[PDB]
Amino acid sequence: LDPGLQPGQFSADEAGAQLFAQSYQSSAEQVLFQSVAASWAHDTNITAENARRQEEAALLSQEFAEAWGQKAKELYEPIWQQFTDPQLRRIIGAVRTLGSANLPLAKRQQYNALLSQMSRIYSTAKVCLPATCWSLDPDLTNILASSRSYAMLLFAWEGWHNAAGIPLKPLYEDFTALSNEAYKQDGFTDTGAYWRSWYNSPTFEDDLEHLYQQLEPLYLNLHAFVRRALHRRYGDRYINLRGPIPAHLLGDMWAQSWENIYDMVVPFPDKPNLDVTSTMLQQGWQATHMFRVAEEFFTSLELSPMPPEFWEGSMLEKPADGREVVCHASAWDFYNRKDFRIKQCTRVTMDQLSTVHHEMGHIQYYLQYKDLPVSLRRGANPGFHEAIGDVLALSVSTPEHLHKIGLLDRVTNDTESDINYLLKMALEKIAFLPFGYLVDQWRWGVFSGRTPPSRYNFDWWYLRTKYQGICPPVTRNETHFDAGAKFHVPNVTPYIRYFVSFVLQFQFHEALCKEAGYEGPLHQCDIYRSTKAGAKLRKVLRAGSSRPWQEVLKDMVGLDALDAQPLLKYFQLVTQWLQEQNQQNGEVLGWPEYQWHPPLPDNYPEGI
Ligand SMILES: *[C@@H]1O[C@H](CO[C@@H]2O[C@@H](C)[C@@H](O)[C@@H](O)[C@@H]2O)[C@@H](O[C@@H]2O[C@H](CO)[C@@H](O)[C@H](O)[C@H]2NC(C)=O)[C@H](O)[C@H]1NC(C)=O
Ligand SMILES: *[C@@H]1O[C@H](CO)[C@@H](O[C@@H]2O[C@H](CO)[C@@H](O)[C@H](O)[C@H]2NC(C)=O)[C@H](O)[C@H]1NC(C)=O
Ligand SMILES: O=C(N[C@H]1CCS[C@H]2CCC[C@@H](C(=O)O)N2C1=O)[C@@H](S)Cc1ccccc1
Ligand SMILES: *[C@@H]1O[C@H](CO[C@@H]2O[C@@H](C)[C@@H](O)[C@@H](O)[C@@H]2O)[C@@H](O)[C@H](O)[C@H]1NC(C)=O
Ligand SMILES: [Cl-]
Ligand SMILES: [Zn+2]
Repeated sequence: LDPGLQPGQFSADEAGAQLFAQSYQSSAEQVLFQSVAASWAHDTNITAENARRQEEAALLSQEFAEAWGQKAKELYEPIWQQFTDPQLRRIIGAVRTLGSANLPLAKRQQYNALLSQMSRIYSTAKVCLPATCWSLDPDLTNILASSRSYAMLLFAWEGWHNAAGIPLKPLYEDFTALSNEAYKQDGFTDTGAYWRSWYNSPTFEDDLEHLYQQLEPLYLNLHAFVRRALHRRYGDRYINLRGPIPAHLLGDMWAQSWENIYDMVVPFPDKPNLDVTSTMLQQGWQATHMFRVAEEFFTSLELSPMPPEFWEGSMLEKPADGREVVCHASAWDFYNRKDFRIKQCTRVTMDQLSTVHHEMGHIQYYLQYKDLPVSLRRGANPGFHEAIGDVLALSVSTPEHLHKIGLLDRVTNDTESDINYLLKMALEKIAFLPFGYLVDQWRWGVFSGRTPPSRYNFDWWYLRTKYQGICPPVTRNETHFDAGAKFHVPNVTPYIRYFVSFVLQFQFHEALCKEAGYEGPLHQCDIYRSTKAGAKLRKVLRAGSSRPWQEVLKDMVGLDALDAQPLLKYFQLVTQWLQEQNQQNGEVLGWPEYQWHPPLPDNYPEGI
């Protein structure tokens, strides 16, 4: 480690620790930037060499965290928890958490390299036929979204899960062991316990379970209503009205949101098509237009536009030069207060417009807290970060707003168009809730040892059936590693943040709509051009992680905890309607035939 990055001598008291923190975060900006820069070069251009360079940067980051962590324990380990400055206590507590810098050098290299190889496998895996080959994005994504051929959907689902998951499993086992070894030396029972510590809530898991209990009836009724529609399309042979739904039939490779089968379950197909994708294509929208439209929503709230460095440096379309890239959408802070970027293989669809807003919400956060010391350049918690752009997307998706931006002819404020809209939104938001909850239940069990390699897939499908009420459409065994076929697992991105975000965003929406002076139904609110709403949001974003998220949340919504009531209030009308439809059709809520799996299509896979 270069001498200019190594820690100096400071007095072992709070005054000295304030200077210590200043010195730490001036040198951390330089180290963070070289790490982020090298990850960018790899993720937009996957090669062996860019992997080598990203690993050299990670090693340097670990030398740096080691030097400053040790010094902080040396100087302040007995005293810092009694510092009177609460922001300083946060910074010091973070610095003395070394994570993978606790590993000896050779295990640092093995850990850094497992990450590179798992990333490569996920983002370069292909599904080949009997002879070109399909990538996840756009090819398999488009098939899962738009094909209504059971056998084609099956070939894509099985092909993807086999191609990504199987080769990842031995690597994922090795990564898990090294991660745990590292964080045990910070005092955590396992890596999962460290991830959970970010929410600074002793009742976190209980609080999440309580939340899910209030939401599950909504999901169960949505599930039964959709299962009935799939039964009509595919037949009693492939759909069991009292069993789990085959996992390839819900419009999405992971069955995690169902908006792509809206056209199949829309009760009132005579009414205007609330999926404006066709109009977007008709009108010639491109990725740049989508990002500019999102930007203008932010500036309408008097938040910040995207800076020149964003437009010059971001990757907004999949490269056509054949380069391999990580296509999964992501947002990047280079910790130099100047460079901020999105990397997204943008497609022209309505759901991609929502994802553009999701990613730009991250950038806005970065811009609002870029002048905090680096340790506070974080969401109040990770769920806050994932929620920001989704909140704006809630306003954008209203038929009123879509009409304002030229994507929909005005609809009638009647009950039936209301039901169409809330149902489309339920397919996007309610259907996700079980998946957002279960992914880290699986991963926490892996980190804790409750789920050894011998049960990776057994416990994954236990949770997928328990929570989502789906089943694999072909037999699986422990050679398969179906959790590995979901980006965040090999790319080691925690997931409970998305469950938190999907609850939180309705708490935020309700607060911002009240602040805008809106007084109609919550699900028709559009906060566009509300400078009052923008001001309330700006307060959150500029706080970073300098204050406890419970306090930041109370300032914003009036309450110091996650709360399902705003989401329930948003969906109330369709919650009731779905309950009624299910009763009239005599549905069974849930999936009591929990063992059921569909048969294979005749002659599969030969007829394609
Ligand atoms: C749309 O109409 C609502 C009124 O609800 C209607 O009632 C049903 C019987 C059926 O007609 C639904 O399709 C309708 O939505 C308006 O909401 C009211 O706004 C006032 C304003 O002061 C407010 O005080 C009331 O509480 C609101 N009532 C309800 C039931 O929420 C709403 O503003 C209209 N919005 C648009 C965009 O047309
Ligand atoms: C993708 O990354 C590779 C490095 O792995 C880049 O290849 C280098 O390209 C520069 C061009 O300025 C040459 O000077 C080097 O000799 C190349 N090195 C190797 C090993 O090929 C490549 O340019 C990158 N591609 C893009 C589109 O940025
Ligand atoms: O979050 C992300 N990207 C989005 C894009 C699609 S929308 C969104 C909401 C639903 C849940 C989740 C889903 O798709 O699985 N999700 C995403 O992953 C990125 S910022 C996460 C990331 C962080 C660091 C490095 C790399 C990636
Ligand atoms: C695991 O599964 C592998 C492939 O799946 C198999 O093929 C389908 C068509 C069905 O026959 C299904 O029952 C099978 O699982 C097998 O190659 C492998 O032997 C299976 N067992 C193990 C231990 O890997
Ligand atoms: Cl998280
Ligand atoms: Zn995100």
